[PDB]
Formats: sequence, structure tokens, C-alpha cells
Amino acid sequence: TLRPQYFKEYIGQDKVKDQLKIFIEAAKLRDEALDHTLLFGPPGLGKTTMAFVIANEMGVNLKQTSGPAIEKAGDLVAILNDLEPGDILFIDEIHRMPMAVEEVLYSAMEDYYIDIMIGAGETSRSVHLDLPPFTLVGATTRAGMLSNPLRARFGINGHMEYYELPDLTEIVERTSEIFEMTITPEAALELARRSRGTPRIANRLLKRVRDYAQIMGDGVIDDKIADQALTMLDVDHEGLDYVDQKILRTMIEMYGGGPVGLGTLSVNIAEERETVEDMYEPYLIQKGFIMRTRTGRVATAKAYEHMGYDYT
Amino acid sequence: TLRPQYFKEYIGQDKVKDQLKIFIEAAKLRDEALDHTLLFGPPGLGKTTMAFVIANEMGVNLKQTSGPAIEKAGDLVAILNDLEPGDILFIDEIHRMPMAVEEVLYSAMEDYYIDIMIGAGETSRSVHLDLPPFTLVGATTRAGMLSNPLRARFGINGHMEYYELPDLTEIVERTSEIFEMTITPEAALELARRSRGTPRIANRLLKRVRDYAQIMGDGVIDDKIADQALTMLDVDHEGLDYVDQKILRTMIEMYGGGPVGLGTLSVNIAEERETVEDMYEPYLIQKGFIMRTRTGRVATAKAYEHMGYDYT
Amino acid sequence: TLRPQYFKEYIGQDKVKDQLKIFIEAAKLRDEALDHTLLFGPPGLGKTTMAFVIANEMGVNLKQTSGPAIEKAGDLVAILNDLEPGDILFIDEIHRMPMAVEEVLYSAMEDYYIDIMIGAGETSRSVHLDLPPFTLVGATTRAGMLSNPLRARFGINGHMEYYELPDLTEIVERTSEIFEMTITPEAALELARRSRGTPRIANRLLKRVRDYAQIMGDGVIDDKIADQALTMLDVDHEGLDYVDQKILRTMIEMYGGGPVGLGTLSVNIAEERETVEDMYEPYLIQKGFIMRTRTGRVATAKAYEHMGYDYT
Amino acid sequence: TLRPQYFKEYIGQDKVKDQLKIFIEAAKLRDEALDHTLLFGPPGLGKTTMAFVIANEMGVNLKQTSGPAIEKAGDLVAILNDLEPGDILFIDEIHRMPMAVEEVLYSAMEDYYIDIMIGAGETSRSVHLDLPPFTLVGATTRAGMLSNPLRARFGINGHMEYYELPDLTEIVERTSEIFEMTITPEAALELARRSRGTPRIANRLLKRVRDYAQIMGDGVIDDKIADQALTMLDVDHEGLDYVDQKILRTMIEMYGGGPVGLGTLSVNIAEERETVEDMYEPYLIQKGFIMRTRTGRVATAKAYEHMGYDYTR
Amino acid sequence: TLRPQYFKEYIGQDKVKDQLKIFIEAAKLRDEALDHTLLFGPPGLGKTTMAFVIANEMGVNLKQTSGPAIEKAGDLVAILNDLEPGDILFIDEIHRMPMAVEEVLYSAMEDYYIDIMITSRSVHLDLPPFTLVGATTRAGMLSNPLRARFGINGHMEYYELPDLTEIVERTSEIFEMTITPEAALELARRSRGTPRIANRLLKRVRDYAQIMGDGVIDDKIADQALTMLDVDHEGLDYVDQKILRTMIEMYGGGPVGLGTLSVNIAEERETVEDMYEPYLIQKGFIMRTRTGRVATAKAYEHMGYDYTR
Amino acid sequence: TLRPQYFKEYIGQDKVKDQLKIFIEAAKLRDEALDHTLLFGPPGLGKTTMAFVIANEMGVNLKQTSGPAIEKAGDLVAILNDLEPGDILFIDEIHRMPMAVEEVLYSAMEDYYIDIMIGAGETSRSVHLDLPPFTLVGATTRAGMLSNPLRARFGINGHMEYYELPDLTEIVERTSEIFEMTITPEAALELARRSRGTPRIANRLLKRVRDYAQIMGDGVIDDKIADQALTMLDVDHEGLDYVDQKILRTMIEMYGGGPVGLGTLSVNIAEERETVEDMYEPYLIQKGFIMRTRTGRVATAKAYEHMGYDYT
Amino acid sequence: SEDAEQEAVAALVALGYKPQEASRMVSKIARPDASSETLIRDALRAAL
DNA sequence: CTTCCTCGAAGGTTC
DNA sequence: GAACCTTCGAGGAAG
Ligand SMILES: Nc1ncnc2c1ncn2[C@@H]1O[C@H](COP(=O)(O)OP(=O)(O)O)[C@@H](O)[C@H]1O
Ligand SMILES: Nc1ncnc2c1ncn2[C@@H]1O[C@H](COP(=O)(O)OP(=O)(O)O)[C@@H](O)[C@H]1O
Ligand SMILES: Nc1ncnc2c1ncn2[C@@H]1O[C@H](COP(=O)(O)OP(=O)(O)O)[C@@H](O)[C@H]1O
Ligand SMILES: [Mg+2]
Ligand SMILES: [Mg+2]
Ligand SMILES: [Mg+2]
Repeated sequence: TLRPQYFKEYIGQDKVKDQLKIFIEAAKLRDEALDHTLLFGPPGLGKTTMAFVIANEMGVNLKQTSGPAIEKAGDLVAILNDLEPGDILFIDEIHRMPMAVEEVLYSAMEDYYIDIMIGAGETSRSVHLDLPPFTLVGATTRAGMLSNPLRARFGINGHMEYYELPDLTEIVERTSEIFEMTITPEAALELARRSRGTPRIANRLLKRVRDYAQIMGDGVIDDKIADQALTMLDVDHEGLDYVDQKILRTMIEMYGGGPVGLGTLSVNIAEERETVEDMYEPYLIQKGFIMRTRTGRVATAKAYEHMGYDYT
Repeated sequence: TLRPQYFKEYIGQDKVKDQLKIFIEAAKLRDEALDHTLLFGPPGLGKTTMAFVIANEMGVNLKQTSGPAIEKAGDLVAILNDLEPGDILFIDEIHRMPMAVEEVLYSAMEDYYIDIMIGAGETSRSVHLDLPPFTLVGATTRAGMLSNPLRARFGINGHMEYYELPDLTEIVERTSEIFEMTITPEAALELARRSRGTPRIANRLLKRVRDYAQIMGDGVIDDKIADQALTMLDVDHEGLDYVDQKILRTMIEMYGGGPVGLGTLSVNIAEERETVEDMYEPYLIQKGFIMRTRTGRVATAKAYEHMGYDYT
Repeated sequence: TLRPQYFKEYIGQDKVKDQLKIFIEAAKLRDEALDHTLLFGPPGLGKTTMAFVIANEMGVNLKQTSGPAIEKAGDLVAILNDLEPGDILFIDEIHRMPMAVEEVLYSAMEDYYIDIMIGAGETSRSVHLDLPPFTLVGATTRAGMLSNPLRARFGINGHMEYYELPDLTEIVERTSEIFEMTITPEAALELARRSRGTPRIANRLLKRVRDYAQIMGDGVIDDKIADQALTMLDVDHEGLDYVDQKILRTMIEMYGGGPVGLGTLSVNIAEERETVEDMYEPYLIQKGFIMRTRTGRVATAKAYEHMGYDYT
Repeated sequence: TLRPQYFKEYIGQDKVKDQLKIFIEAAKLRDEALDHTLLFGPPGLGKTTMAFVIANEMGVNLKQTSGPAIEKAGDLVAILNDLEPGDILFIDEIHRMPMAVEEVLYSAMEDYYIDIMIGAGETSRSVHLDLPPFTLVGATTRAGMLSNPLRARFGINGHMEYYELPDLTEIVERTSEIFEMTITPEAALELARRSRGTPRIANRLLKRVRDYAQIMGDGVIDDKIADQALTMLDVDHEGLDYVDQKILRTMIEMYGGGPVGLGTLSVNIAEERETVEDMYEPYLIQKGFIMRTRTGRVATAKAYEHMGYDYTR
Repeated sequence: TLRPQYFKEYIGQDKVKDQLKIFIEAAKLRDEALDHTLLFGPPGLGKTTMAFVIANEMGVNLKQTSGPAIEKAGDLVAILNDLEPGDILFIDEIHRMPMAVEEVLYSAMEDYYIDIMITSRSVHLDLPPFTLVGATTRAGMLSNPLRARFGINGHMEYYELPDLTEIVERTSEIFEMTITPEAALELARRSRGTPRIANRLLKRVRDYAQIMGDGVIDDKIADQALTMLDVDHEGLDYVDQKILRTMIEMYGGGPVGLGTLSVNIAEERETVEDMYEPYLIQKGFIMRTRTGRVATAKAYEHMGYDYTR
Repeated sequence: TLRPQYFKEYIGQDKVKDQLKIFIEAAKLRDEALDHTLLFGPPGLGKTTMAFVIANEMGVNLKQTSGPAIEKAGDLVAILNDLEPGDILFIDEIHRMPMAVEEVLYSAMEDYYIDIMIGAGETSRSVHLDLPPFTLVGATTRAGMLSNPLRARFGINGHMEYYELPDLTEIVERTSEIFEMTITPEAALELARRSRGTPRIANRLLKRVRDYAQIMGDGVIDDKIADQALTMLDVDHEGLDYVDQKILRTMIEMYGGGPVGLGTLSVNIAEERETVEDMYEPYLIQKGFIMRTRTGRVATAKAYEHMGYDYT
Repeated sequence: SEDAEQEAVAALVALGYKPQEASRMVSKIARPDASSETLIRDALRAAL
């Protein structure tokens, strides 16, 4: 299936796999539950996938829920009561839980107990619920929103990293086998270079090319069909969209490469101020096409040659 | 009914139809649903009609709702439970949906399951609902209005654009052929030129012209009849509406031609910013009446001469 | 009754009156129901009276309700279910009803059918219902604040406009004859000018002037009597009411003409800031007495000379 | 004349008092009831007392109730049925009535009768209830929240205003006759000036000055005793409290007039944000001493000249 | 007992104490009940204490409740029906009463009657002459129609060093601890002007004197105890000193933003703004500016730094 | 046990530990309950641990609850009604109590009584509930969130401070004896210097090193194993994480040390403004590697000599 | 008189009175011959 | 009904 | 005077 099930299949993230393997094997020798682990990083790098791999490698059933599903403290208490010794609890989008509920985990994670109010409302008393040994797994796109006392309780932190071309190429080939399609090694590398280092984007591109190759082709993906499908998709050989090309062109044509202020550029490109800064600009800076300067952003030589203009 | 039912009837949008034809035909060879498609662009271009065409081409039912109509997660779950295998769900103004609801779609779109808290009090428990295969079709004005986690899950993007005079003329002739009416090419072209490039506007104008020609004329639409009918309505000789007239009149007579802030303008014309941003400003800009600048909007000489003011 | 009953009796609104007559008689020639009509403009211009006329001209029973008067979908469903073929439904303040109610209206207007959700909790189904032929007549006060997808469903728009002096004088004369009061054409002209272009206001002042003439005068509304009565009522020769005079006077005497923020101004005069901005500023702005500025409201030179204060 | 009976005795409100007289006389000249009246103005100006005076001038009885006291249509209909021809119904805080009742009042005010529909719609009948001619007098502090259909039914609008020094001075002199104390006309003027234009505030000051005069003096309010009484109570000649002076002095002395944020200003005087924004700031704006700006509060030139500080633009 | 019982024992509050003495004597002279009194101001200045003194001076039994204890109109009506002629009703934390309850209090305070719907019917009850006493730290939260009905308003102000010195000596006699006059002044300087803070310091100094000394507070033991508590001769805590030191040494006196300052001292933003900063501004050590907060010349002199304009 | 039980075992916190000894000893001589104590400060410094120590030293039973559990006055009234003479009540996360509930503690802490409504209907009466001598202990990280009247009632305040290398070394050795682990003193100091001054972090590192030492080593922690284990975790000799090093390196190489804005720097490292500002920037500033100035972040000379660059 | 007796209760309920109290209120009227208008007027006049 | 937070303004520095 | 960065203040909407 699409989602890798074991570390033998999970390509990439060598730094994270090398650590998780040691901690899992150490926990098994001691016959203990794994320490609480937090997975965080950019979108689509494989955080949710790794959560299922950790459960399969431990050889235990996984209980699953999500941050937005826990609306009140009463819901979380009901979930915790269902735990069995050695159970793994996975909370996706953990940063979405309200603070009033997040503070209930503090005691459960460190001392395996919870204070609760029980009674008829007219008469009641506090009681301690005792929890069995369990492991909490959390995944979040922005750990900064979690309170400092919560993050401090996670004993294992896994920061996901972007994939390189050699690793991302194998992901494309593996996915093609699931689709029973044949992909030439040159075509697999072409799709990888345009996937912006993200597996979800590589799978999305592959699916669109696969549909094209079997409707107007002999059902085979080669270095010739890829160019035609990628032309229809309008994804440059560097992964730039038409909007990205419009930006780089505008700076060179109307401003001679800058420096130009974002407000000025935004007007010529007809795009909303923050949309440029938060959606399109981040990738262009990381790839080296744009350089932020004290007087404004400047288009580097890499942008000139890629767009075909003459640099000075 | 007027609404086209198949790609053979849908005029224009060549770049969109050509892509949908390939993906739909491929998705039919394999017994599976079409990937979630996102349609975006100016309002009234026919994106809702496209949702009906896809359903008829796929041979499945189409369920319709809107972003502002869903207020809480319980409302969305009720809809998703009602879907049948392969059904199409269309959500208008998806960008306007509450964040508490949007985060429920993430799991539904990627793995077809939802985690929900069911029951009450002592009966509260977590259930892992498994959804059948379905296709989501979303509509929005601009792609930058959606969050990165949501936009990453839509596998097909359809950018729609304004129709050209040749296409609108054929649409007017088609519409006028459904009704028992007769229109000469000059009148059809004149009526199209006045329709601000939007099919929804062209149909409404044709309906009123038909009523006029039956009472004030011989029941046949001719250039002289269309000119008088369009002159009786508030449509100017080049599609400017009374609201457009008010904007230019206020800009020149009070602000002296600008620059003026869109917010300060909106509150003076007594119109919501969303209407000017999404309805009036786009046409006035693309037709050269309004120029966008870092300082604000400025009226062009064309607008000055149209209204008849002294362009110094 | 005071309000007119037919187009031959309805004074003014020549543009709207001429437009509706054509479309009404055109529909009769085809023997079909009239298209959905939207009325908008300042309050008290006769929007409700026009609805009764349209129904009488069509010869259809008029059913009246209001947006705020509808609280739940079951209310609107019961109303619509009691409509006979050809009935006309008039709904005032259609722009203020709850968003959950508009969902039913979209389908009723687009296809004369509705879909009602049934069940609760684990049960979630719906029932489809079709509506007989009918015509919807909407009335609004801020067309710029109506829901865009709803506004696009209306096929006919009626822009009500302020009455001119030749028309208001006829209304005062008409009303004076019903009360059997004696008024000269010169006195009626003074009342019309100071009536702020609104028929409802003209009636309010005419009633009060009658009480004054019956005591301070010989029961005859002379110009000398009319002027003495209007000064006693505190109505300026330009129609500015007691509160309007207080606003302009405060700006000039305490803030030297501004700029002054709405909050400060609304606290100096004992009035709710929302009331000042929603009910009083619109007339002062249209007359050009107050100009909204980034730093606050400012009193124009016109206000200085009108109030009798020397401009800077 | 503390509780007047006719306009002849009611102190102040000359504008509204003069207008109402003409409409009542014109109504009496005909066998008709007075048009529905709506009274506007800030709270505590005497609106309730005015309604009673109108009833006497018309020669009819007054039925008093309030919006919050009306919960169902049956309440209003029952109240109306108890009225006799020409009786006046006074409804305070008319803006707080429930919408379910508002829709019923329209028919009663316009037609003097109410028709109730009963049945399944497939079969239905109506009951007609005739009401005696009556006059409705509404009193509300907030007008914008009144629905347009209801406001359209009211035919007379009366605006209440703050009492002027001469009128407010007479209230003090006459109120001093309820008690056994003698107050000099000059002393009464000093209290009226500091009464912020409200009768209830003028009564409060007189009560406090009385206690001082009969304990620290000879039981007579002379100019000398009044000056001392208005000194123990730290009330300025403009009616500013001790805390009011501290606010202006702080803005001028430490911030050069501002702009200054509410949070910053509150911590300087050691007060809560809610207290400065609701207790002290409202009157300072009515006197024109400070203005509210996007950047914060600012002291006007009028405050500089009052406190005795140099001002420069 | 700690709480004084009469005006002869209540030290300070000259403005409020002098006014109340006049009003109480005048009311007694006429055999009338005292007007409704509202006491408000900063915490620990003596609001609750004064409410009991008023009753003892008038010679009446005091009924006592609190805003949080009253949750429905039925609660207030039952309490009001218990009043006897001349009774005084004291409602502490009056700002917590629900709006539905405040509306009932208007009629009782002004009209002396309550209308109760109780087979549904209305019963009209007549209340005898009574005095309501309210106390709160946030009088601005009360409805505007309620404040207008209070006839006496007492605004509490901070105490001066001579008064706090007398209070410290008084409390020391209740604890039967001997303290010298100059030793008592050292605590008064640090009490930040609040009687409750003065008592707290005395309790903590007593514990030290009993374990580390002969059980007597003198000019020598006080200096040791105050050094252990680490309270500056101006009442600044260890964190208060750290704030001023950081602003002068790292930013040259500012302007510096609250965020930057909080992170540098490793403190929560809320704690700096709401717990420590308020006393520094009122004493004049810090000033808020459009660009940030700056350390004044008074801060340089106290910390011992060369002032550089 | 992991948590120290007596002052003999509680390492560090000299200032707080010394004061509490004097106050506890003095309270015992008078045979009375200890004054109310508030413990606050950074996370993981030993706040909760100290609450249990106080009860053991006083020789009384501890009653425990938490702020998030007390949601209404009825909950608190039921807890206080169960207090016996000399009992200690500990409320963790006391800052979460609703403001309306804190106002009930005002009279309880100062006068040991609360006022409660009793009876039915018109017969209901308010009555004082009298409480025996008791001590309230509160622990919180957000002390500034408590109301001013509540904080003024606590008679003892304890502000927790970070630990020094000698104490952290002793803590690591102690924790090493709880497990069956042998650790060389040289290696124990190596972990202490990297624990950022927090005991919880020092314990977390020991657990991760132990797992490695028994999977890739002979089950003993020595300088050789410690170096290899810390290298895998990528923790610098100063405690800087991998991302922390990436930040300092980028500022020194691309911006020459700055000044640089947070937004600009966040994009270069592919992180987000909130994660950098909340997780990484705080420690870098407090330790002196980064300096905040009006112009932007600047790298100090300490960062240059640490990373190995010339401080030109 | 079933028309007036039932019409009074029907209209009285439409005015917001609870069906139980509305039935008792009308049933309390002594005269059975009282017309629908008199029953509703008397019921409302007697309830205030 | 309340807290959180985000939107808008402006002071200061630099080229 | 265009362009960045830091900081404060008043809204307004999601609990
Ligand atoms: N290509 C087309 N051919 C024929 N009719 C069209 C076409 N595009 C739009 N229309 C018609 O114009 C209207 C478009 O409405 P709709 O599709 O709802 O626009 P939107 O979805 O943008 O609101 C419909 O009446 C539809 O039948
Ligand atoms: N053209 C007109 N001719 C005669 N009377 C009019 C006219 N316009 C308005 N009126 C009078 O003013 C009132 C209008 O009420 P209505 O139609 O409800 O206004 P709106 O619907 O704008 O509130 C009626 O009393 C009516 O008699
Ligand atoms: N014209 C007046 N003459 C004498 N006393 C007045 C007058 N207006 C107000 N007052 C005094 O101030 C109070 C406020 O006026 P009132 O009509 O009761 O308004 P409200 O009902 O809002 O309190 C009165 O009860 C009375 O004590
Ligand atoms: Mg995921
Ligand atoms: Mg108190
Ligand atoms: Mg803890």
C-alpha cells in the first residue's frame, strides 16, 4: 500500500530512523512501553506515516484520535479510561486541543494519574484515576503553539527533514509499482526534481502523468511522455508555477533586478501583499532565486539564466 | 433546462475541459472515483455548472452545499455520512468555511475516515468512522485564500477565465434558441459586448430584452431594438453599471481622481469591500478604467472621458 | 387608505414604474408567473406600497412576513407550503434572516424546490420537496450588505429614488384633502422642501402643523403659519432635525470643525455610536455637510455657512 | 412643586413642555386621543414624572408598566383591556420588549383591535377584539435598536435635555424646603453649578451639605458654610472629583497631553481600566477636556486653561 | 484583635474617616438610618474593616453576605425579607451579582419595596428603613443606574510612613513581640504603603527572631531577617532589582519593549506587566513611552550607576 | 524514589529551602498550621516536588486537586467542607480556576469561613460555614494570571531559580543509582553541562544515553560511550541543538552577524516565525549568544568563538 | 356553547397561555352562555 | 460575556 | 523618500 508499514520500507529520514530503532529495541529488551514521542516539521514530510510505523514495530494495537475531536475535558478522560497496559495513543494535530484540556495531560503523562470530580453535584469529592503504562504519540506542524510545560514532557523529539533527490527518486519508483505502471529511470528523476522535495507532491504529479500516459499513449511513462504531461500541468523544470515565473520576470523587466519593495512588486504582479510573502516567496528564497536585502529583494544570477535574460 | 449537461454542450474553457476529459476518462477505465478537484476564479463563470457536468460524465449523484452554511463539525459529519459510493460533493465558497470544520476534512479527504466523539456523559466514546469513496469539488475566488494543509490535498486545479466575444455570442444564440425567440447576429453580438464578459449577466439581460421586444416591438430582436432596450435598462454602452458609474463619479468629484484607499472608498459608496474587490474592481481594472498603484486606485483618462470630466 | 393602489395612482418612481409595467404585461401575454423581484433603497419610499400595487396589477393575493419574523426553517416551510399557484410572497428585511434560512431560499429560487434534513444524532437523512409556481418579492435597505449568491438569484432590480419637489407637493395636497384641511400651494411647497425628500416625513409634519394651525391660527395653513409651526417643531429650513443641529453645532464649537472620531462625538452627545453612524450620518454625508476622514469627521465649509459660523 | 401636577408646576424642559401643550389642546378640541408619543434622552431627567403630567392635562388615568415586565402577548392584551377610553399606557425601556409581543402591538396601535388566527390553515377562523381608544407613551434611552416599523407608528418625538443653572437652582431651593434648612440663593447656585446638570446629583450634594451644616455649623447653609462643605468634599468648581483632577494633571504633567493608552493611564493613578473608562472618562469628554484617538487619549486646550497650564500646538 | 473595632482605633484614612464621622453623628442626631455607602479602592487598604466599624459606631447588628454567594433573585429576596428596622446589610464583592439581581436592588434601595411573582400571583412587600454597604475593588463594573443611588462614596488611599509605623507597633503587641521604634520603621518603609503587607513582613521577621535569635526584634535582628528575605531598603524584590539592572546595563536605560525585556530576564510576559511593573511606575522608577519604557534618573541613583543623559 | 521526599534529598534551591526550614520550624514550636505558600517559576525546576516535601516535613496528610478540575463553586465548597484540623490542601495549576471561583477563597484564607445559601424558596437563608485551621499551597507557572487580591493573601512566596553545574552533576549521579547504571564522574559532568540547567532535561538525557549504552555498548556509561551517544543526539557541548547551530551559522555567514529581522532569518532556515521565537530564540538570548537591538538580531562575540569564526 | 368555550381556549392558547392554565382559566368562567368575545375578555380581564 | 490576538499606525534608522 | 524593523494601542470574534 501507499503508506510504508515498516522501517525496511520507510525510505529517507535516516537521522530519525536511526534513533527510533535504538529506542524501540532498548524498550523491548527491558519489556517496557516506549517513552512519549513528539513528531513535528513541515507539511507532508511523513509524520502521520511514521506514527503507524512506530506502532507496528512495537507490535501493539494503536488507538487513534485527533486534537479537534477533543472538545472538552470530559472527552479526554473517557479516552484515557479505555487504555490497556502497553497501549499506544496517537493524537494528530495535537496543537489544536484547547489549553483547558492540554493542562489535564500534564499529570497523566508524568505520573499516570488524573484528578476528577465525582458525585451527585450536590455532594461530590475528588478522586484519583490510576492509568496503566501507556505511550502518547503526537504529531504537529507547528510545535511552537504547544505550551512549554507540555513540550518538556515528551521524551523523544523527531524533527522531520526535507528529502534529497536520490531518496525522493526511489519514492516515485515504489509508487509506480503499486500503480503497476512502468517508469523509465530518467523520467523518475525528472518528476523528483519538480516535486519540491515533498513526497505528497511527487505522488500527485505521478498520478497526473499516469492518467495521461494511458489515455494518449501506450500506457508507458518515458522521458518523452513526461515532458508532454508536465507541459499540460504547467510546472517548470524547476517546479515553478506560472505565478512564480510572473514574479521573477516582473522584477527583471520592470525593475532591472531590484532592489524593489514588496509593496511595489505586489502592485505590478496584481497579488495580495501577504500572499506573496507567505505563499510564493518562501520557496524562491530557499532555492536561491530571490535574496532579501536591507534595501529590498534582488533577483540573483540563477534567476536571470533560468528565465533566459542576460545578467550584468 | 438551460444549464449544459455534457462537455459537448459546455462552450469555452478549453484549457479546463481538455484536462478534465483526460482525467475523467482515465478514472473510468479503473473502477475508482475521480480525484478531488478545486475550481477557482471570478464568480459567475460557470464553475457550479461544471460540477453538474462532471457528475453526469461520471454517472453519479451530485450533492450541493456551501461553506457558510456549515457551522460545526457535527453538521459536516451528517453530510459525509449521507454520501453514497462515488457521489460528488460540491462546496461553494469553501474558503469561507469555519476552521473548526475545515480540520475535519483533512482526514476525510486523505484516508476516508473520521474520528468522532459519540454519546454523552458516561456513554461518551470515540468511534473511527469509515467513509465510502467520494469526490469533493471546491470553489473559491483565489487559491491564496486557502490554507496550505487544505490546498495540498486537492489533486486537480481548474483555473477559469473570462469568455471572449465569440464564445459569449454563441452562448446568447444558444440561449435565445431554447426560448421561442429570434435574434439577429448584430443584436446578439451587441448584447454580448455589453455582458461584461460573464455568461450569467448575458442570460439575465437577454430575458429582459425578450420581455421588451414582445411589448414594445414586433417580437423580433434587432440592433435598434436591443439598443433601446439596453438604454432603458441601466447598462451603459460598454457594460458599466450604475454602481460603476457611482464609483468613478465619487473618485473624480471628491478625491479628484485619487489615489484613494479601497476601504475609504467602499464606506463612502456604501458598499461592502468584498463586493468591490470581487465584483467591480476586477472588471474596471482589466478594462483599463482603474489602475492599481502602491498609493491606491487612480482613475484613467478613459474613465475621465467616459464620464466627461476635464482630465488635467 | 392613504397609500395608492394602482400604477395610475402611484405618484413618482417613473423609472421603476415604467420598467415594471412592461415586465408585468409581458408575463401576462405569456400566461406565466413574474420573475423574482428585488426592491432596495432608503426606508419609507413606498417599497411596501409598491408590493401591494404589483399584486393588484397581477391580480394575486399578497402574503407578507419579514426576515426577523422567521426564526426557524420550519416557519418558512409552513409559509411556502400555503402558497397557491401564482401567489406573491413579500418578505421585508430579507437580508437580516439567519443564514440557515437562506439555504432553503436558494433552492426555492433556483429551482422551486427545497431539501429538508431529517433525524438527529446517528440518524441523518433528507427529504426533497418541490414548490408550486410563485413569485418572490424582496425588499432591502442596504443592497450592498445582501448575500452575494442570493443577490445573483434575483432577475429584476428596482432602484427606488428620492422624490422631487413637484411630486412631494402633490402628496401633501392629496393628504391635505383627506384631512379636509385648507393649505395654499406656497405653504405645501415649503413643507415639501423641508421634508427631506421622504413621503413619510412629509405626513408627520403635516399632521403636527395641523394641530398648530387649529390654535395659533385660523385653521388655514399659510406660509406665515407654516414657517412659525416648523420653527416651533425645531425643523431647520434644510430639514436638519434637532439631533442633526446638535451634531454640527458640537463639532464647530467644541472641536473647531474636527477632525473628531465617532466615539468621542457619540459620547459628547448622549447617543449610541451605532445610532449616529447608522441613522443620522447618511443624510449629513449625502448633503455634503460631513466628510469622513482617516482622523475623523470634519465639518465642511457648507456646514459653517449654513449654521452661520465664519469659516477659517 | 417637587412633584408637579400640570405643566404650570413642572420645572425645566421648556421645549418639550411647550410642544406637548399645543398637541394636547388641539386633541381636546376634538373628540380624539393624543397621538402615540416617544420620549428620548439620557437617564434620570424625569421622563416618568412627565408621563403622569400628560395624563392629568388630558384628564385621563395612567397605567404604568415596563418592557421587561411584559413576557407574553397575553400580558399586553390583558393590560390593554383594563384601560378605559383615553387612558394612557406608559411603557419604560420599550426597546427591551420581546419581538413576539412587538408584532402584536402594531395592530393595536394602528387599528385599536386585534385579530388572532386559529386553525390548521386548511380550516381556520379569527376572533376580533375591539380596544378602547388609548395613547401609548414610550420611553427609551437607545433609539437605534427600535425597529423601523415600530418607530414609524409613533407620531410625536420629545427630547429631554440636561437642566440649566436657573432651573436646577430652583430645584435645590425647593428641595431645601422639604428639609427644615434655610439655604441662601447664592449658596444654592454653587451647589447647582457642581450638580453636573442632574437633579439626583443635586439632591445628593444638598443632603451631604446639610449634615455638615448642622454638625460643623449653626444649622444654616450660608456662603461661608457652603464653601467649607464643598472643601471637605473635594469637588471642584466645575464638578470634577479629586480623581478627575488627578487624571488631567497626570496627562499634562507626565505625557505632555498625550496620546496615552488607557492601560498606561490606569496604572499611573492605580485604578482599573473599567473604572477609568466607565466612571471618570465619560463626563470629561462631555465637558470637552479630553478626546479619544486611535493613538490614545489626548487632553484638549480647554483642559490646559482650566487646570492652569501653558498650552502649545 | 487585628481588625480595629472603632474610629478611635482605626488609624489613618483621614479623608474617609473624617467624613464618615460627620455623617454618622448627623444621622444619629435625627434618629434616621445612614445613607447607602460604597467603599472602593486598591486591595488591602481597609474596605472590609471599615464596614464593621460603621455598624459598631451606629450600634446595630450587621447582616453579611457576598456577591458570589447570591446566584438568583430568589436569594436576594429571602435575605431582604429578614431585615429589621435599622438593620445594616453588607454585600462584599458586590460587582459579582448577576444583572438580573442588580435590577431588583434598585427598587429596594430607592422605593423600599419588592414585587414577587409567586396559583401564579403577585405579592407586594414593604421593606423597613435599611442601610446597604457595598465594597469592591472595581466599582466601574457596577451598572450606571446602581452607582447613582449610593449616597456616600469612600475612595481609599495609601498610608504614610508615620501611620504604618504605628500599625506595625500595634500588631507587635498582639503577638506579644517586643520591637524597637526604629526597627518598626524599617518594615514600614518596605510595606509598599499597604497595611496587609506590613503585617506579612512582621510575621516573617518574627519567625526568624524566634529561631535565629532571643525572640526579640531589635535594630540588629531586623537587618539580618530583611537580608534573608532580600527586600531592598525601598521595598524592591530580587526580581525588581534584576529588571532595573538589566535595563541600565544592557540597553543603556531604554527604550526597550516589554517582550524583549521579559525574554532577557527569563520571565513570563504577563508576570512582568501585571505583577512587578506596576509598583515601579507608581514610585517613578520606570516610565512608559511610545517607543518603550525607560529607566529614570531615580533608578540610576538608587542602583548606584552614573547617570548619562 | 525519583522525587525527593525530604530536605536532605532535595538538592539545590538554597534560598527557598533555607527559608522554608525556618518558617516550618517556627510553626512547629507554636503548634499551629503553616502560613499559606505560593510556589512559582519556570517549568521543571521542582515546584510540584517541593509541595510534597512540605507535607512530609510538617508530618501531615496531603489533599490534592487541580485548577482544571474545579469548574464551579460547588466543586470547591465540597472540597473545603472535607478539611480536617491541620490538613494541607494543594492546588496545582491554580491559575486555571475561574475568576468567579477565586473570589470564594478570599474569605476562606483570611477568616476561615465561607457564606452559603441554605433553605428553600422564601425560607432560604445565608449561613457561615466555618473551616478548621488549614494550609493552602499553590503552584503555578503564570503567576501574573492570578488576581491581585488572591496573591496578596499568600503569606509565603517561593521563586524557583535554575540550578548550577555542581548540583546537576549530583542529580545525575543520584538518578543513575535509581537505575542499575554505572556512570563515570567525568561523563556525569558532561551531561550536566548540556542539560540547560533543568533537572527534567538532565534526567531525559540520561535515559537516552542509557538506551544507547545497552544496545550499542556493554551496558556501562563511560567517557567513550558518552561521546558517541551525545554525537548521535547531536547536542553541542553548550547544549545547542542542531537547529540552534543552524541559526547561528546562518547569521554569521549570510548577514555578517546582522542586524537581521526575525522574519528574514526564519525563511532562510525553513522554520516559521513562531517556532523560532518560542522554542529556539529564548535560550540563545538568555545564554548570551544573540542580542536583540532596535535594528534586529545580532550575534555576539561569544557566538563567534563558539562556532569558530574570526570576530572581525 | 362548545364554540365559545373551545374558541376561547384556542385563542387564549394562541396568546401564549399554557394549554393547562388556559383550559382552567376558561373553565372558571361561570356563565356558559358567554360568547367567544366575552369568554376571552373575561378570561384575560380576570387573570390580571 | 470574555480572552485572545491581529490589524493599523508611527517612530526611528539607513541608503 | 523608499524600504525594514520594532513597538504600542484599540478592535472584534471565538470561545
Ligand atoms: N459554457 C456555458 N454554456 C452555457 N451556459 C453557461 C455556460 N457557463 C455558464 N452558463 C450559464 O450561466 C449561468 C452560470 O451560473 P453558475 O454556473 O452558477 O455560475 P457560478 O457557479 O460562477 O455562480 C447558468 O445559468 C449557466 O447555465
Ligand atoms: N408615492 C406615494 N404616494 C402616496 N403615499 C405614499 C407614497 N410613498 C409613500 N407614501 C406613504 O408613506 C407611507 C409609506 O409606507 P411604506 O410603503 O411601508 O414605506 P416603506 O415600505 O419604505 O417603509 C405610507 O403611509 C404611504 O401612504
Ligand atoms: N422636574 C423635576 N422636578 C423635581 N424633581 C425631579 C424632576 N426631575 C427629576 N426629579 C428628581 O429626580 C428623580 C429622577 O426622575 P424620574 O422621573 O424618577 O426618572 P427615573 O424614573 O429614570 O428615575 C425623580 O424621582 C426626582 O427625585
Ligand atoms: Mg498527517
Ligand atoms: Mg475585603
Ligand atoms: Mg507540577
